[PDB]
Amino acid sequence: HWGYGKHNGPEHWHKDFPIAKGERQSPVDIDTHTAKYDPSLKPLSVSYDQATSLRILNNGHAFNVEFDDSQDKAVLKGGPLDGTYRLIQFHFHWGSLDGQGSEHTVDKKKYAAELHLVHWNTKYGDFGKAVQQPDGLAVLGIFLKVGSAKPGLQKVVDVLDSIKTKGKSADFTNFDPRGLLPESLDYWTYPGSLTTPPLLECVTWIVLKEPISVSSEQVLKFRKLNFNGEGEPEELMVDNWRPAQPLKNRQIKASFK
Ligand SMILES: [Zn+2]
Repeated sequence: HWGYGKHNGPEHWHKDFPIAKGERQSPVDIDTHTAKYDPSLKPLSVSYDQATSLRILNNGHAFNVEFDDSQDKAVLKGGPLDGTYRLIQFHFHWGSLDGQGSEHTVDKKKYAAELHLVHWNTKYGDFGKAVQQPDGLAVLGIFLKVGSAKPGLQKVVDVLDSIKTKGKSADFTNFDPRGLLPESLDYWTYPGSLTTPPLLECVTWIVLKEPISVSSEQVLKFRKLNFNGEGEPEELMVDNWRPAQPLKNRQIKASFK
């Protein structure tokens, strides 16, 4: 039932998913002046050299690029994390206009889009078990701004024509996610949730300070995707973002001063 329209969007989610009103929901606004530098944070380690991508899917809500998580090939360690977290998929949230689209906000500023690299804790054995745990996932969030083109994103935009409508998938091998990262690994971190149903409170969020830049032509191709299935009235896949949720009893920590 759920989606991003007037009759099924974020303000309706709580009827099927009561945790939508919970104590550690995501996204949030990051107030930069209230966030605390934490000297206890250890350095962040992104090890993506052996990543194995498999394919790309339009699921009616976004598109997902899916990875082989049957071994430690692409992992996230360090920072706030205890242990090893395996890369399972990435996806994006974006807007109808360049001034909206991100899920997290920085001093109330919305970016054009947000990339989520989703990782699960190998102590739990599989992704479905990990989402039932408070420390089961680590999501690396990266903001996108419209300016220069991102060469490492072009291969993704090149394949979107083949997955226009809900339920379509395609082969997507040999894509290197290192090409989606900014120069700096400086970050904010806090405990939160999945940003789509089932909204489970299982995520350690790691949100990079430095946005990546993409071109207008790249973001326009995201906005050509469809929420509907093939043969149905067209509904463009835009504004598939959940707004900021109450911070409640949480503190956001910074890795940098
Ligand atoms: Zn997401």
